[PDB]
Amino acid sequence: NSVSVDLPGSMKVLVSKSSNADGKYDLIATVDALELSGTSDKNNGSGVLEGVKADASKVKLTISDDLGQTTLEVFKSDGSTLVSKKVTSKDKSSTEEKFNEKGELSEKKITRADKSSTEEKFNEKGELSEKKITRADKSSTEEKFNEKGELSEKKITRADKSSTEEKFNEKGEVSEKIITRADGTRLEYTGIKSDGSGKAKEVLKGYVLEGTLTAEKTTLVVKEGTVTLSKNISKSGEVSVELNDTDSSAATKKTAAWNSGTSTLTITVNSKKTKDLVFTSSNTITVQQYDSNGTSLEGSAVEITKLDEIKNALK
Repeated sequence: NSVSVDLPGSMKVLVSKSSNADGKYDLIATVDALELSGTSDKNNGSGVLEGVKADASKVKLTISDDLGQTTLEVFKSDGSTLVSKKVTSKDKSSTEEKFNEKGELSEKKITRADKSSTEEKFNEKGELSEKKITRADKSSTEEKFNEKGELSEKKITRADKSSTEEKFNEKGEVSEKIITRADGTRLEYTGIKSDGSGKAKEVLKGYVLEGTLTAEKTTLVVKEGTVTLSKNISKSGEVSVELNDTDSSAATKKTAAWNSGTSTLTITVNSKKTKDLVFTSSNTITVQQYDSNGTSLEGSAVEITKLDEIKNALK
């Protein structure tokens, strides 16, 4: 006895096949598990449907006469103070708004047919506190403002999901910076000074390396016994690795050489190559031992999953 009509905003309205009331067609729709009902002079699915929540909140669905737009409003029990409002066009465009307890705009998101969007949030004072722009390629920019209307944080996300997030101090200097790589690992810079120096932490799969930031380079350090392994990262993300041992015994002292073509550090002790450490394109480390004569690698390389395995390699 009904006919189901598809509407903008993933909604559906059932229209009585038969005219009655009058003269009129009956309309019913379910939105968020609440049934709305109305009547119309048309039988195409257009009209106004209303419902009332258990807490007396009023819900109103307005479907335009040519079905080109739906408007879904939620009000307080007075039927006038807004809680939310979603307008959706036939072309899948939409505007979704939320309101504070006074009925004033607190959030607004505008989405285009290509799924790009802008979202703004407003504070109790009606002032912009956050703004996010998302492009069709899923890259985005996000800004957050403090109570002086000043930029407090900014995050730039690329289409490959890598990103740079900055926080700013009251002087407008970058005080913290997080670089997220396309592989998911991160460089976290904290306590950034006026000269661009600070503390550095690299967050890898299974462990964190710690070190420093300067304007010249990031350097992460692992110490074991008299040996120090230094992982340098240039501004452009190029990794190079060095090793120093303060041991002065020709018998036990470690030395190492870096091959930037292979991203491999080769350790030597007592004129025999002992290990290769490979720093891979996915920001992992593998280790493999040379046979006891020091001229060929044996077994298979092992992918390091905890910090202690790096330290064991440096013994």
